[PDB]
Amino acid sequence: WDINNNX
Amino acid sequence: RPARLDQLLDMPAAGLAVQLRHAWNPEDRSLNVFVKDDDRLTFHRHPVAQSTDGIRGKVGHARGLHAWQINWPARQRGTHAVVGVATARAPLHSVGYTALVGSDAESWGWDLGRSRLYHDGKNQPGVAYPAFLGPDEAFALPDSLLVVLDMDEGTLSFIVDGQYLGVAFRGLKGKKLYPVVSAVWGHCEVTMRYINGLDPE
Ligand SMILES: [Cl-]
Repeated sequence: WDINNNX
Repeated sequence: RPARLDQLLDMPAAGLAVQLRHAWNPEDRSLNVFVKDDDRLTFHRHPVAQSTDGIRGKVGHARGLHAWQINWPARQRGTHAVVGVATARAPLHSVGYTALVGSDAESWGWDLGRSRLYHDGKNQPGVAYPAFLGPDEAFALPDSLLVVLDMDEGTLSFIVDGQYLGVAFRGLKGKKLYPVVSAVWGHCEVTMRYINGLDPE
């Protein structure tokens, strides 16, 4: 769930 | 708003010598940031590509209630501007552009651009803060914010626009916690002005 939808 | 927070904020703000004692630590930083000699309350980040860089305050708090102001010009934030607290073990650098503060169990941070709180962020999702925010919603925060660390209750909270935003994190009692930020913007300059501290009763 980082800024780029990566978790 | 806690009674003790009102007490701390009604006190005349601490003077320059106290602010300097609580300022950014030139000895505890990523090598990609430096503390400005002409304004020792402010650090400057070198324009290093694919790097996230932090720095801790000189004082690690283990007891009492503390508040400091962060001034971080909004156009100098980039993709990842995070404000919070860290233990002495928190890493102060990462390769790439990351929300370094709050990314593991050693720090607690508010990602200003996402309006999300992170702690052990690799394992736990971000929390919308301020509370009014929806799941895909963020708020464009002004330049200045107050960081409130209560080491006796073990909480971290923030005040923006003179509005207390409530407890952001709990579980901090028994630690030794330093002001911290992590930044990615080339040439950003972030100022930290300690306001006051208050011993437990
Ligand atoms: Cl990240």
